[PDB]
Amino acid sequence: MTQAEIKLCSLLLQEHFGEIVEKIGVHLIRTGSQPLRVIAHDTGTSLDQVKKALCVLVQHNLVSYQVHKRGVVEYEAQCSRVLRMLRYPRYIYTTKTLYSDTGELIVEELLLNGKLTMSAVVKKVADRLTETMEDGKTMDYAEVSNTFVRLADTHFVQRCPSVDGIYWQANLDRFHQHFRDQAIVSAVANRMDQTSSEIVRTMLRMSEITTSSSAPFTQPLSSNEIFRSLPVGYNISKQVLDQYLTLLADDPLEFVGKSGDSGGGMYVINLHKALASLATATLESVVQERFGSRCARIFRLVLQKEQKQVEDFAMIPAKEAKDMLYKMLSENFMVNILSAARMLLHRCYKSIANLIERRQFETKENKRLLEKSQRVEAIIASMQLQEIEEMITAPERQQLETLKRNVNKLDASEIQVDETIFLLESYIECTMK
Repeated sequence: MTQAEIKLCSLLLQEHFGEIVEKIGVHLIRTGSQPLRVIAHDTGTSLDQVKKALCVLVQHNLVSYQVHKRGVVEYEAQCSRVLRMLRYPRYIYTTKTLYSDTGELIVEELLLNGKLTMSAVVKKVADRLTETMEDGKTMDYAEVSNTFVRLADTHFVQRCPSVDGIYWQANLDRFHQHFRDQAIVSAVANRMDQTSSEIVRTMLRMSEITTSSSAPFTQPLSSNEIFRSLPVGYNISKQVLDQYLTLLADDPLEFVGKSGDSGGGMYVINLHKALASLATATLESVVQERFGSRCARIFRLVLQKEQKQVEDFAMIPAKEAKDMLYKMLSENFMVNILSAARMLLHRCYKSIANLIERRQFETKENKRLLEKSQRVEAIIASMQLQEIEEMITAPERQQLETLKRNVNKLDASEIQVDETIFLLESYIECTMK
């Protein structure tokens, strides 16, 4: 489908929703759009267990339903939407960044609890922000409400589609468009300068409503329309802008291109070139992370430019060079951009699956101890307290903290591997022209 993708979907549906939901979800992912009775029959599950499983998956925006030909309700699940569960910590973080704890909680609630009306969200968030507050002061629902409206305006939050519209959901495409723009801007910043990245940031912002999250180029923009829409904080004159725009167009990176000229010169953002570059950068990262600085140096050289001309420009030992070329061809790096991006994506799905399995293994192996911890924590809630904590012995506390540290490392790795998955998927889907 791939099987890496199914295994990963299965693991996520199990960890969050358990046995039956995982069976039904993986069934729909594998077999496609079908009515309730076919699901029950094909999975050897009772209509009652199927009904509850579909309810949990619809609630959590993982299953959609549509009325077909003879008025029969069919259900569908898509593999990618299940895979985006790995991206939830990032979506929540990205929101915090743009709309503070108020925005962070709005998106956290929508993703974690699924479909909810605006009222449900405002009531949950305002109540959550009030508990974190020191005696009194209170959280004004009006401000939580304004944050919600700003999110909906900037499309980070949208009403679920009907066949209803009373429920809200996070718009993953919107986060995806933002992550793409952010990656490009950061790349322009660390290679060129602050003004260059700011111009590119302005250009991508004025492209938010005009270009799709997977297009290879932005809509052409004049220097005048870019100048008009520049941030107020920037005191850059139109002469300084045209100077930077031609400096951006005439760059080895090739992120900005003159499409017209025209008044006062038409400029596009080479989104595909920008992604190809980010992809090659992560590939280099993986080469150094696995085979070292030597192998990574010779890989970088293969990206620029036959061993007759290769070894003559390598500037490293001949016997050493031969060893490197084997490791990179066999492990599929040596360089074809897409092919190597596609295989690393595949390896990423295998990595995250191993990460989850290891965590599930660690928590299962310490189930009795974790239960002892939870029980001790719960007793502390009722209103000396030192003796109830002494239940968990010094060796036990060492094991729990070790487990917390291990899980936290595995969780952090999961987010890290998914940051790579985003870059690969983005490059791969952009390369569909």
